[PDB]
Amino acid sequence: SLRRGIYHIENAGVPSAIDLKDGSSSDGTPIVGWQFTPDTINWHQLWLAEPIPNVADTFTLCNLFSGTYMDLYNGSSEAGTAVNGWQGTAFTTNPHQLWTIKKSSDGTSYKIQNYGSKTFVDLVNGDSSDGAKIAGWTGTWDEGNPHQKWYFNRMSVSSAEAQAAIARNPHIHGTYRGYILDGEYLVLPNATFTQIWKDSGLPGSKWREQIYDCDDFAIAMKAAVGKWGADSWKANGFAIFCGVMLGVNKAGDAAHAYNFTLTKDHADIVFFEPQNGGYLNDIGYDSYMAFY
Amino acid sequence: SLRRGIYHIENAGVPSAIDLKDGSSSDGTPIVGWQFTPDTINWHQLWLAEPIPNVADTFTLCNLFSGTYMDLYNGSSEAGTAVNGWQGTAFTTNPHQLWTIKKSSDGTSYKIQNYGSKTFVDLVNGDSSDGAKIAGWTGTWDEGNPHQKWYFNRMSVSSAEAQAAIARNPHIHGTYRGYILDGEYLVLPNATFTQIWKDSGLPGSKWREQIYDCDDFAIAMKAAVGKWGADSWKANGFAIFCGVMLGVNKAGDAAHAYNFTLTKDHADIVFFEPQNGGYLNDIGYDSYMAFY
Ligand SMILES: C[C@@H]1O[C@@H](O[C@@H]2[C@@H](O[C@H]3O[C@H](CO)[C@H](O)[C@H](O)[C@H]3O)[C@@H](O)[C@@H](CO)O[C@H]2O)[C@@H](O)[C@H](O)[C@@H]1O
Ligand SMILES: C[C@@H]1O[C@@H](O[C@@H]2[C@@H](O[C@H]3O[C@H](CO)[C@H](O)[C@H](O)[C@H]3O)[C@@H](O)[C@@H](CO)O[C@H]2O)[C@@H](O)[C@H](O)[C@@H]1O
Ligand SMILES: OC[C@H]1O[C@H](O[C@@H]2[C@@H](O)[C@@H](O)O[C@H](CO)[C@@H]2O)[C@H](O)[C@@H](O)[C@H]1O
Ligand SMILES: OC[C@H]1O[C@H](O[C@@H]2[C@@H](O)[C@@H](O)O[C@H](CO)[C@@H]2O)[C@H](O)[C@@H](O)[C@H]1O
Ligand SMILES: OC[C@H]1O[C@H](O[C@@H]2[C@@H](O)[C@@H](O)O[C@H](CO)[C@@H]2O)[C@H](O)[C@@H](O)[C@H]1O
Ligand SMILES: OC[C@H]1O[C@H](O[C@@H]2[C@@H](O)[C@@H](O)O[C@H](CO)[C@@H]2O)[C@H](O)[C@@H](O)[C@H]1O
Ligand SMILES: [Ca+2]
Ligand SMILES: [Ca+2]
Ligand SMILES: [Ca+2]
Ligand SMILES: [Ca+2]
Ligand SMILES: [Cl-]
Ligand SMILES: [Cl-]
Ligand SMILES: [Cl-]
Ligand SMILES: [Cl-]
Repeated sequence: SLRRGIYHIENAGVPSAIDLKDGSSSDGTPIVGWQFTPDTINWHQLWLAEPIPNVADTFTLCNLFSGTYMDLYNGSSEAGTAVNGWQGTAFTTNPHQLWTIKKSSDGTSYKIQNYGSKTFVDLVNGDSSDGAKIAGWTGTWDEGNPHQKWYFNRMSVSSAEAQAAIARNPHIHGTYRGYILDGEYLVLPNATFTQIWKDSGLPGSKWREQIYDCDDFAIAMKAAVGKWGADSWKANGFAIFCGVMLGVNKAGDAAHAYNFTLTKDHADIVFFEPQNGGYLNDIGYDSYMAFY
Repeated sequence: SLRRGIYHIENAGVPSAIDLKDGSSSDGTPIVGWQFTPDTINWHQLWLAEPIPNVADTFTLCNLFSGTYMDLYNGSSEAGTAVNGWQGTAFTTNPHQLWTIKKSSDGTSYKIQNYGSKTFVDLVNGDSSDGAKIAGWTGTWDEGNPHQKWYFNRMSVSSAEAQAAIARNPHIHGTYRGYILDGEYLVLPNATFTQIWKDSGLPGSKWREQIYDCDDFAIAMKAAVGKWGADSWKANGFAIFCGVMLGVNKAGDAAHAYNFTLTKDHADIVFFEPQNGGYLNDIGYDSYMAFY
């Protein structure tokens, strides 16, 4: 079962992602195949998959940027029927916006079936060009046809996953306590994490004893990532990953406040120094408290 | 012994405060008597008293706004010698900027003696007018003369004091843990706390599930108060009081994130709801974690 989360959905035959054209929130905006850049935010190509209660392997798919939903036009089972962005809600009963998502016969990619029509999401002709039509099409669950197979590249972590990555880290103090604030988090490439840091004004901030010292830099970075998230995305039901940590050095006589993010494989944390933009596997401190 | 801290220093004969004229950072800016408004930030009238190591009852006095120091002009013991703001440092050995501060014979107000000259800070003639000269003057430790007596009205809390106020509160969960970030904090009137909230843009922020929910409002308020502190005051060695709390309701099935401040008498906390600007003695939650 596909987990609740944010996905970049990539065709299995050609390197085209499921893209809501121009990120537009208009009803009837085409969903199309489009090329992508790895290790970036692909602004029109992120999809929040929300499981429907008691309806096995079935989801709404909400574009993270537009807040509108993947919609099979009038629910038609006719092959070639347009797939578009359309207004909706996370737990809608409109079958046009409900999608059963299960592993394909290659066991890695998925097929995406409309719950009402029983047709599948199809990159028409396998066309690799930017703006290629995606449509609902006749098919089967087991066939090999790559036009209807899709890698769900997971871009978020659950809170349990984030906690797991922290608990793997060797620089955690014995007295550590962690405070979880949300449920599901977009993990940022470092290029983006750094951009938010730059755009916050923190690179220009001077360290000043107590009035703007390490704890202020760290809390300000976290607030800047929270503001970026709300100002950047129209969908709801997720947060952006940026932690704050307090830590103590090995001698026990100095403490520090700093940020952390997650590795690209989502398995480990990496520390960020908000006073200079540096990423570190070892910041010189063991964390006694985190919130994220 | 006067404690390290921030003080509003008020003459004992007439309701004039020790005021650095126009808040100016220029060397030789006059320090004068001036009227004040209670329960406000008196922008030119706050003084950070820093104890000198191993020199009993002796301090520098740093104006919070200008970052310059109370200075007896050329250290002269002549009565009438100007007291002005002047560049310096917190632990200076320049006796012009060193002040022995001890209780007067009324046991409540203090006298302020220059360490080099042995003369006292004097509101000349007891003049109550705005801009009245303050000078160094001959005197004694024990006399009653109100021209040389000063109420040190304490405007900050230590971290121990803040912790004490939290521990007095009845809405603290059994599992509570508190994380202290700084050492000495300016306590804000609510009028100012509210102003910072308004100026942060938070009153216009919409609640959104996970992406801008209670935890984001609370962290954003705290960051806005930290930015205000640095952008507002030139002195260093103190912070501004604004806490974040996470709490749980009595049924144990809902949690919330919010802010808190201190009462005017510095003895108790008051909760602030950053989603609507309200102050509450009981927010409906018991705090399991705080940072401040
Ligand atoms: C927000 C916008 O994003 C980029 O343009 C999108 C575009 O993005 C994809 O394709 C480009 C090449 O055209 C790169 O591979 C990106 O890595 C992709 O994410 C598509 O999403 C189309 C169609 O919806 O819309 C464009 O706006 C970027 O090129 C823009 O400068 C801008 O940052
Ligand atoms: C920053 C500035 O503050 C106020 O003017 C100060 C003034 O403030 C004191 O006296 C006024 C009346 O003149 C009120 O009692 C205030 O409550 C006091 O804090 C003095 O500090 C003088 C001399 O240094 O400078 C003025 O700038 C206020 O009146 C201004 O509007 C402004 O907010
Ligand atoms: O058009 C507004 C509606 O949009 C969604 O439903 C429609 C559906 O009623 C039908 O017109 O088909 C279109 C295209 O397939 C949409 O699925 C919402 O689910 C409705 O609540 C309503 O907003
Ligand atoms: O047209 C019927 C078939 O449709 C699906 O496959 C085709 C594929 O063979 C190629 O013609 O391209 C189109 C559009 O891209 C479809 O992917 C089913 O997968 C086949 O089983 C059959 O129904
Ligand atoms: O003028 C710059 C200096 O200011 C302070 O000391 C002077 C002192 O040397 C003498 O000129 O008297 C004036 C007025 O009383 C000041 O106290 C600093 O302490 C010096 O470091 C220097 O900056
Ligand atoms: O002038 C000598 C006295 O100075 C101090 O008192 C005077 C006070 O009597 C009145 O004259 O006003 C001036 C300026 O405000 C001084 O406060 C000492 O307190 C006296 O003991 C005596 O030295
Ligand atoms: Ca939350
Ligand atoms: Ca601080
Ligand atoms: Ca600190
Ligand atoms: Ca949140
Ligand atoms: Cl096949
Ligand atoms: Cl096939
Ligand atoms: Cl007397
Ligand atoms: Cl007297």
